[PDB]
Amino acid sequence: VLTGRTMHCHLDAPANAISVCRDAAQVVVAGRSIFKIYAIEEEQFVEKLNLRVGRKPSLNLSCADVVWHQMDENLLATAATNGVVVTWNLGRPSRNKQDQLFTEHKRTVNKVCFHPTEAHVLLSGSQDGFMKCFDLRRKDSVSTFSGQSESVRDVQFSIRDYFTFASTFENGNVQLWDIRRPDRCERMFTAHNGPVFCCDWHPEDRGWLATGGRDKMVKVWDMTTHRAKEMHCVQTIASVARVKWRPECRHHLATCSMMVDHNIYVWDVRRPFVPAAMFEEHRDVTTGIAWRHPHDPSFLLSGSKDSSLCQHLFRDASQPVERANPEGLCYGLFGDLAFAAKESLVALASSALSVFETMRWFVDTAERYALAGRPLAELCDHNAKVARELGRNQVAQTWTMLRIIYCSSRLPPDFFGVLVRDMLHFYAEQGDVQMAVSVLIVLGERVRKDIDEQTQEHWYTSYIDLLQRFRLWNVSNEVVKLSTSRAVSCLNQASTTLHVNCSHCKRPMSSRGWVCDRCHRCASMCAVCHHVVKGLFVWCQGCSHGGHLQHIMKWLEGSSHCPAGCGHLCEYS
Amino acid sequence: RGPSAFIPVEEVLREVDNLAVVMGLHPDYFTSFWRLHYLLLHTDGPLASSWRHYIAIMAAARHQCSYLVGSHMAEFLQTGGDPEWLLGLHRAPEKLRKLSEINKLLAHRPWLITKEHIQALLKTGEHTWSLAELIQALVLLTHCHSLSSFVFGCGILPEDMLCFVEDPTFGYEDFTRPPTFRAQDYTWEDHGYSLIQRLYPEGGQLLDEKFQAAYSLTFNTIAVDTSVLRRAIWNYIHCVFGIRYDDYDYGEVNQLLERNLKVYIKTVACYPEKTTRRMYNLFWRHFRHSEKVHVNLLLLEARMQAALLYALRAITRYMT
Amino acid sequence: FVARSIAADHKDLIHDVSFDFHGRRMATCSSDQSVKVWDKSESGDWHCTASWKTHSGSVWRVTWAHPEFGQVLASCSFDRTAAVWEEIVSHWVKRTTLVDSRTSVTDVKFAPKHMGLMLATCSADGIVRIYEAPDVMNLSQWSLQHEISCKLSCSCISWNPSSSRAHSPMIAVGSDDSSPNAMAKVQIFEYNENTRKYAKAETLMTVTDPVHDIAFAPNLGRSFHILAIATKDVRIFTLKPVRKGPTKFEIHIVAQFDNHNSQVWRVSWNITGTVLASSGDDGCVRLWKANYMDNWKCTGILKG
Amino acid sequence: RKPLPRCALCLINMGTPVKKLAQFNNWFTWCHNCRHGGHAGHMLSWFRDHAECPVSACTCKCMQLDT
Ligand SMILES: [Zn+2]
Ligand SMILES: [Zn+2]
Ligand SMILES: [Zn+2]
Ligand SMILES: [Zn+2]
Ligand SMILES: [Zn+2]
Ligand SMILES: [Zn+2]
Ligand SMILES: [Zn+2]
Repeated sequence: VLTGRTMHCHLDAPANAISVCRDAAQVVVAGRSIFKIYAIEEEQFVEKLNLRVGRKPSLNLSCADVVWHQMDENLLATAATNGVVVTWNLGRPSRNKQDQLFTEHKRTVNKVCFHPTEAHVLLSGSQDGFMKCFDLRRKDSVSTFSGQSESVRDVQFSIRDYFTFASTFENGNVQLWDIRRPDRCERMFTAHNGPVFCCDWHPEDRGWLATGGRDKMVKVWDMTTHRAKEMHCVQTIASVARVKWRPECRHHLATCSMMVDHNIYVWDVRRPFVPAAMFEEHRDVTTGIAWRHPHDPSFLLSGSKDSSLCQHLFRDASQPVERANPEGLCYGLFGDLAFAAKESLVALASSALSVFETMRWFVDTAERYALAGRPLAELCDHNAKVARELGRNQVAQTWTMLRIIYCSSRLPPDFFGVLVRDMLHFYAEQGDVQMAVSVLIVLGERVRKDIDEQTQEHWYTSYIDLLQRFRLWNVSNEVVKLSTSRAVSCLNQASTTLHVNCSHCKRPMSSRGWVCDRCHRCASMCAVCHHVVKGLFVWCQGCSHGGHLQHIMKWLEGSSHCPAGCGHLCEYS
Repeated sequence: RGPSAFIPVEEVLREVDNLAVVMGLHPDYFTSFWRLHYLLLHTDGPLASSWRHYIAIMAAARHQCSYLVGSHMAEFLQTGGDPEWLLGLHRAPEKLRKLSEINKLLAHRPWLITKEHIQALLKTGEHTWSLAELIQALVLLTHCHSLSSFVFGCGILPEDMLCFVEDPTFGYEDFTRPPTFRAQDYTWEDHGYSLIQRLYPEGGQLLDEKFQAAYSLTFNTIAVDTSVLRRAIWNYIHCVFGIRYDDYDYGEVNQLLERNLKVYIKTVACYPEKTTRRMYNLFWRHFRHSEKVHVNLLLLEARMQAALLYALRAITRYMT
Repeated sequence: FVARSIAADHKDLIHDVSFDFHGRRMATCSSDQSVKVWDKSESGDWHCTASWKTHSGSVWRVTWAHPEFGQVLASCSFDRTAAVWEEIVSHWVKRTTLVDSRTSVTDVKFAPKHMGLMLATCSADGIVRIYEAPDVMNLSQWSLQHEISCKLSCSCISWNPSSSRAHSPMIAVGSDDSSPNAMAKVQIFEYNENTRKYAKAETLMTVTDPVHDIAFAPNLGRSFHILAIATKDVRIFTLKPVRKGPTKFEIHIVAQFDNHNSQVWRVSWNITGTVLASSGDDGCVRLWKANYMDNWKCTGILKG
Repeated sequence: RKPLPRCALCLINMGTPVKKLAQFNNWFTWCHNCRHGGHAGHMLSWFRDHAECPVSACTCKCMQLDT
């Protein structure tokens, strides 16, 4: 069949349209400042014609779309931004190739179309709302349709049916007309939430459409029944401008974006979440795409807005499915393991979650240890008994030995002062900061001025965090209270003071007392027992009532009403 | 004596509590405007509230609008602002004193905004901006400018500025005294909506809903149809700022617009501090009083759209 | 030990699984542009409690935040964005959206608690950005602070979890691009309290094959640092500061295992920083431990 | 919108929404003599085995002043 490789060429002006003929050797590039014809020979692009020779920079040549007929290799048709439709007749003796200049539209024209077989038909859609159907031999004149929606965006002739064409409107509707009855459409339905930019028919099916819109979506519709049904739905990452079906593969598409995104994607509608391929050669937004031949599914031509034109080979794309990470892994706190992996490596579109149930000594040592209150010897014996009863023998021997060294000529004043430090560092290096911190707290002042100030802080902070993970606030606060470093000791002192006011006079209350300064009334009245509360006071933030800590607690487990009787359901249950 | 010094009090009775009553004569537009204002100034977002009110103060002081500046400084004091900041621009931090260059260009000469300004704003350093933080500020500045223009245009009564501005004598210069912006290469509906939606979604939705309320607003006493002279005024005000449409024939502008209206539009848009009562009364002598408000609303929308399109094109050129 | 299965009900592949700070919640993200949150009951069974569409492209990673700031999650996607979610009294709402990237965002990570509320993100264009929330009472005001620029495409990042006042903040970033040349794939950046900027500190020359994940180790007691890398094999490094610009380190190598005879995809330490878990293409999880003679053995082979 | 006072045991800011929706264990609680507060459940659990104010450098027997 055909042969070629990836190649590109640089143009003179940006292009925003493209079209191919039934030779697969020629291509048309149109834009605001360019109208050329190129040749795809075997290794490069060669530029034959330049249909702007005779440069009168009229606004009749600012093309927005261009089509090439597929019956006669000589007809062409462009759509301008003035409202003019020009038909060119390449096989003409003169240098200019203009033939006709229909000027029946008032506003901008967006799309043009040709009939696949009958080589005298045109279809044009404009921004006014109407769409016209010229006849390129001046017989029977024009025939006008009205959509009554908005500016129209696209127009396409059906491949199997002979007399049917489709339209796409800016409000989000899709209609379906027959050209022998320009009086009422044969269907209408809402497709997208917003403008619909593109549509396409299936080369092989009989009722399959494909619409793309500004809401970043590509839908496929079935029209063999009486009502339109939606089968598939592809969710891209930007707005969609063009949609083309791949030849000979009835589940493939090709899309390009209208903003932000410069790539070209090929989707498979049975896997809408991940693209099957992506070409990322351009450096600006792509404007037009086209498959070369209706029977070779390996060639794609694109024209972008960086003055470039390229041909792509499907066997050279960047497949992103086989460039990803197939599994995830995490380690828990209680020793659990979470592992999810693909269903092709474990036992190609699903995964398999599984938790493996792979530190009781930590939580049992934390609660049973004694730190302050008694002198050294009994604390050491208590800790040794605990450690021995848990099964850790070396720790118990360390606790016992630490009593003989302190709690007891002679040996020199501090003969062991250089070994307790090594023991503490030995225990802290393995990750057991519990032992080091406990020993530091118990000993107190005999080992204090030996360890650097930035190491005690590290050891205390790590221990506090590990304790807070397991939700043991009593031990954490006990450590904070007896900490040897000021920075740790100042942790539960910042912003833990409450300000309370008397609700009769709305005045602040003094720091120590239960009688108001102006009202001369006691305000810490218990709402259950009707006594004076000098200690702990519970409070409800909804109705501003409360009392003793253990009175309200017992009242609220038998009723669901504020005991002061204000019609409040204090727990909202 | 009542709401507006130009519209008679009896007319307002028959047809910031003053602007809200003069703008209420077209109900379907007031709701959308209030929704956008509430989103832009009260709902939580990428910028702090006090910074937002300071941005509003800076933007309203370009056109020398006392009403808005007073209201916004009153609001700024009560949200937790620094009273020291109200002595001048030179007391604010070096992250708000960067928007002061884009301020002039958006207010006076939109066509000079390029990608280098965006690069200067987003360049790495010790006090930088993010994309969301800056796209909010741009919309806020445009909103305040247009509001000032409308407030001066309708002549609203109440119930310093030179310290909040750099280069006080810039002003407006005519366009023809630079390439033309073709309104088919970069359109709001196809190009700007998508970008503003990706970078700031709710604001984009609200702006698109507000743009469609100033289009479906009929004219009662025309004498072609309402859709024609509306197009004429819209295209004229866009052409003032440097945007030309390809499909529109520009001859009909004179045949559809009286020469008296053509000066009121330019005065209220380009130099809104010089509008006066005689100007208000010269044009459309024998017409209802609720149309010279519709003209102002159209003008406000057009100015907003022009400035936003220029800024968005700059950002898109930067990011490509 | 014992393995129990979970019904995920995801329409495509799962790319990340994350635990929380108290160990009783879990989050999963998939390529169907969705995020799910699971809870554990008294009977010991996991059941879903929320699921909502999060992005417009494939979601790669999802991470938790410290419970001091609330219940917060962060995500990254193929649509070049990062989002912050919070749970209010029970559905999850969106708080912010970071849109400075020009290409796909690959990983997201929360900073250790003692620096505040910071977030770091990495892209496929080679740029790493660090954000901050100066006021914790509004979770919708983030501000860009620093911006590093590597020479290759990033794939993973990791913070140093040490909490000492003698260690300066550092972050390690790895690449994944396959090139015919031979360039270093792992770099380490360090913070300078004097100049107030992140500066290059070291470069792991020996690593040349593409990297897929890296992870520091939980310090808890030590004076040096441990780093784990998941290339074609499993590698473990050690960085010890030298006595006193960027601090000078002495980089060594302490372990290398080709026991997977495949490509290694993920690595994960444990809460104490003593056991390393790795996953590979074969489909098995392996556990590594070190004795008192500094040799790294194997401890178990878990198979799904 | 500024932080409310924080609990003395879990070091997490206090608050209550305004099935159960505000249970008893999350209510405010404070001594009326030294004005140091915390969660109801946290303080109830603390004052079982100890008797002194959880905040450092305090002296109240905050539960013995009533019983
Ligand atoms: Zn009182
Ligand atoms: Zn009582
Ligand atoms: Zn009550
Ligand atoms: Zn109550
Ligand atoms: Zn007390
Ligand atoms: Zn106290
Ligand atoms: Zn608490």
